[PDB]
Amino acid sequence: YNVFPRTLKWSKMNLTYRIVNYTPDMTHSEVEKAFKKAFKVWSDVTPLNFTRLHDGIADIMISFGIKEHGDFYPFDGPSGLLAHAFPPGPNYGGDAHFDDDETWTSSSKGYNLFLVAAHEFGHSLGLDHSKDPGALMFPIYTYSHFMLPDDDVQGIQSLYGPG
Amino acid sequence: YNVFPRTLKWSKMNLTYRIVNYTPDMTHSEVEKAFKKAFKVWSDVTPLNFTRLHDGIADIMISFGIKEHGDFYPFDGPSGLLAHAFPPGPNYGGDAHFDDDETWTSSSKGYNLFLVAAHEFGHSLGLDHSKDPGALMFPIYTYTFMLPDDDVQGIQSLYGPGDED
Ligand SMILES: CNC(=O)[C@@H](NC(=O)c1ccc(-c2ccc(Cl)cc2)o1)C1CCCCC1
Ligand SMILES: [Ca+2]
Ligand SMILES: [Ca+2]
Ligand SMILES: [Ca+2]
Ligand SMILES: [Ca+2]
Ligand SMILES: [Ca+2]
Ligand SMILES: [Ca+2]
Ligand SMILES: [Zn+2]
Ligand SMILES: [Zn+2]
Ligand SMILES: [Zn+2]
Ligand SMILES: [Zn+2]
Repeated sequence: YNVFPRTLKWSKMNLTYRIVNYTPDMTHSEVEKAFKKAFKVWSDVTPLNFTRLHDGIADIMISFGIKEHGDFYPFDGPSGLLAHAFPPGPNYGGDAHFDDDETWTSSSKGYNLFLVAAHEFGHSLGLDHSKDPGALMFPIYTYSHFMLPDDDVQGIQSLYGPG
Repeated sequence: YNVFPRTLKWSKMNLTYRIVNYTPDMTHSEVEKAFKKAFKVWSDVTPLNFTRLHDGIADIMISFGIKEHGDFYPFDGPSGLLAHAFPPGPNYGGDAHFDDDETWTSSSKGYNLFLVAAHEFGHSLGLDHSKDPGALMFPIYTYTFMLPDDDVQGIQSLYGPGDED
């Protein structure tokens, strides 16, 4: 027999990502900075490294879309679903999609892109939702400096080990 | 904290299903019985329970359709692809689609809905195809029921045996 195997973790430490397109709500540089900082959340406590590609295929393809956007997991307009990401694997595996019917910001006016991305990239690296209300990986959004909670540190190091 | 399960499986033992629509080929009662019997194939050898919903959102949505029917796996008219089902997961995960350009039966003619459904539900629960030509999860249709051991071992590797007796 065969079951559907789940790439619990990336079998490689050096991963690439690409920002495929951009939300209207923030400057290109603000978006790039938020995503860079969201990966650094994870790379800071593991041996994982992330390098940005500007074209072609990367392990982690990042994009903004609305409603049905090419994976049959449609978004739902403002509020509700904010973003989703696929667990590690080929093709859509690892990819992160953000609902461009939300208002994204570098601040508190709408949804903080950095924080949601940080959460999403946790899914891209193999983490599930946490039960701990204080965990970044908790399924509920809440809003200058960010410290990865111990619950998330333990979860990700259980997959990849410490840096 | 939680890491993604090693294998694609449902994290709860109580699952729901919904028959969204019906083939022209069989009565509602015939279709209902075939699907009920197909779920029992798997509930009998695990701790899984399946409850039917008449509407709303179920874990396993069952529908008949033809050609393009709302996913990346369009059917192809009579013959060829008969049906497919998505592995455990959010939204369409678990869902099972039957090509309504086929002839569905409760006999040995055409395609026996019960047998194709039991196979599809194996996919809905996290089984891929087997290389064992006697397995229910073997990828080619043949008409015959007792769940083969290759499939029992497969499904129990995921969910355990439930009550062994
Ligand atoms: C006659 N058509 C088929 O057998 C095609 N089968 C299916 O689409 C399909 C879905 C369910 C099954 C199936 C497989 C084995 C058993 Cl014991 C019962 C049902 O098969 C298959 C044929 C090989 C190429 C892929 C599609
Ligand atoms: Ca990818
Ligand atoms: Ca939304
Ligand atoms: Ca927007
Ligand atoms: Ca067909
Ligand atoms: Ca479903
Ligand atoms: Ca038909
Ligand atoms: Zn998406
Ligand atoms: Zn999440
Ligand atoms: Zn389909
Ligand atoms: Zn199959």
